[PDB]
Amino acid sequence: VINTFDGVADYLQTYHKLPDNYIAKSEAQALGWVASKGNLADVAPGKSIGGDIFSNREGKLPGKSGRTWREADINYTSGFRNSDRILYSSDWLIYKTTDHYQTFTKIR
Repeated sequence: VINTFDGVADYLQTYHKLPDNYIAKSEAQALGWVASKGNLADVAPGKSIGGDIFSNREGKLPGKSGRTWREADINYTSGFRNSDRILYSSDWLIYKTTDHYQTFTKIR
């Protein structure tokens, strides 16, 4: 599994896609994932939540017409989700947050 800051970062730029271990929350839900039970590991072993759109409501991330932001969980293994995420734009700007999108710093 590729689920580290650098790992995923390096992967996105090579391939322009998330590593195989990611799945969207909708897909996770479809598999029986219940956020309140922190059972993700049970229904989809080896997977992490990744690839949903980040609406960037607070305009914290650099904007642009035609720029879409997506997010992915980092350092997840089991149980409840943590606070680490990578933010990637369609033009491949890579940002990180370790505090639940309060703050962001560029990593690529």
